[PDB]
Amino acid sequence: DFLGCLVKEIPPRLLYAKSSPAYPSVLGQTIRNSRWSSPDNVKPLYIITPTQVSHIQSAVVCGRRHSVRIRVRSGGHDYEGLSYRSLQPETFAVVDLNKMRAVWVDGKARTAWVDSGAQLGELYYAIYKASPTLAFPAGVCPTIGVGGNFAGGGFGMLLRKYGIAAENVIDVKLVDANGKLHDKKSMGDDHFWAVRGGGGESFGIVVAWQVKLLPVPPTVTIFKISKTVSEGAVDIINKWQVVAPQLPADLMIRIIAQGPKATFEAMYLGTCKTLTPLMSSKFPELGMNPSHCNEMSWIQSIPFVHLGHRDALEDDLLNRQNSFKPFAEYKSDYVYQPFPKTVWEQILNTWLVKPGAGIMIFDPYGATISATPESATPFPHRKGVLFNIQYVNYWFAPGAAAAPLSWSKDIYNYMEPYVSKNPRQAYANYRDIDLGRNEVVNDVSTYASGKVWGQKYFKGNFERLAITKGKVDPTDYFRNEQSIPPLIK
Ligand SMILES: Cc1cc2c(cc1C)N(C[C@H](O)[C@H](O)[C@H](O)COP(=O)(O)OP(=O)(O)OC[C@H]1O[C@@H](n3cnc4c(N)ncnc43)[C@H](O)[C@@H]1O)c1[nH]c(=O)[nH]c(=O)c1N2
Ligand code: NA
Repeated sequence: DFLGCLVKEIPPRLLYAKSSPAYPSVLGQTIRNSRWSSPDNVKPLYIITPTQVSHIQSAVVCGRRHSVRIRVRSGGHDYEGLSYRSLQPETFAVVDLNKMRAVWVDGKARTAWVDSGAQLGELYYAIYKASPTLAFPAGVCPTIGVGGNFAGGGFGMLLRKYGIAAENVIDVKLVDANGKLHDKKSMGDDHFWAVRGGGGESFGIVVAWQVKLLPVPPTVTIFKISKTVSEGAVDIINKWQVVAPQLPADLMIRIIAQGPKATFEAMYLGTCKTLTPLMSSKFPELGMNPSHCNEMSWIQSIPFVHLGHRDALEDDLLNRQNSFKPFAEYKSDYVYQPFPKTVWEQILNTWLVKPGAGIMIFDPYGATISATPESATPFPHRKGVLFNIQYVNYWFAPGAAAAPLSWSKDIYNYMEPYVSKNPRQAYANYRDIDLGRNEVVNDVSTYASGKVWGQKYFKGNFERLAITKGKVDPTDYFRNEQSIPPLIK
């Protein structure tokens, strides 16, 4: 009867039963992790692909009426696949927002409305079409969905200049657990605060986000400078941890470290001419010179930073043919105090070259991201943060998991004394189920279980998130294994 309920309001075109011949390709289209696409993963009973907001409301009403929970999917990047799989057998539908990819840019007001189903590449491209001197601070990977990226916070190469995506959202269109359509005004301050950074799923289905668009110069400068240990990587990184978080807001230098080399990748909101003396003055250890400069427009920096590409702009931002589906494991940490130089020695000399070693990505904070009060948004990793670490393990055959998974665990153990503690902070969008998962009692996720992983992602904000959840979704309709549990008065 679920199908009959849906088809009353939604075209058959947009309803994919699990038995449907079209269902496997719709399911797989935006799966980004080969661990979660294989037949042993728990599959949704139905996938619904709305093209307008009433289809979302209808699906929710139908879901409530027929006791079918919904997991919403935008770009499909969830590290645990929680947008399209459950961990244990469960009946659920996926509401897959991929056909709702509209981006309307008001270049004059410097605001834009973007559907959650858009990918970052489509958002970024539409901004560029409106103006060569406007930008929006979200993720690095162009295939990330707006929905998940904004709901969990969202950060990238502009985080030092403008903070996270979520703190630059000025309104939303959202469907709640009752199928009611909300904006900022009708949902109220608590719900609007929660939705912008408090994690995907928990607070309802965001249909579209209104954002403020921010200035960038017509030319930005990117560099990618690699250092092995004999070229000085240990001393350069030992300096970087102090220097990079204190650099002017216009300069962000992230690190990608894999095997024998650390690649220092910078985006500077300016020219080589001003970048050169700044580097020689503030970060001379890197040996940056004008030859390392790549001047281009902001929009051009997106494929450049992520892929190294210089002339497939539309392909890199706009292509929706997946084709990158590693088996992948991810973890993250936040660092508040400088590592001893000997820890960098262990990381670069032993950890990164062990069997199963992954990639370590280091993003420096400070400036704007750290200026924002910790409780101002649900994202708490702000004042005092030196840098974020992401531990990324890829493998490419189903039987090759043992070594990377073991390295991932062992390194997280090794790093424990040097990273944040009590709670050990982690970024919500770097979803890591090993941080803890919910217990469900009487069909409702418990506060006590949610608190364990919840304080890691959201620290002191977890409480306001759970109280908000209690008000907007007391029966815990919109949930997953690591979603905000209701705390009800
Ligand atoms: C290649 C690549 C690169 C990166 C990243 C991922 C990947 C795959 N990440 C992490 C990314 O931000 C995280 O996986 C997001 O939650 C993904 O959002 P999607 O919509 O793509 O995923 P997906 O559709 O799987 O959703 C993720 C979670 O949000 C919920 N959700 C999705 N749409 C929603 C909606 N409309 N309303 C409410 N909830 C919704 C889902 O139910 C799920 O729980 C990231 N992050 C980052 O900040 N900066 C970065 O540079 C990167 N880099
Ligand atoms: Na994982």
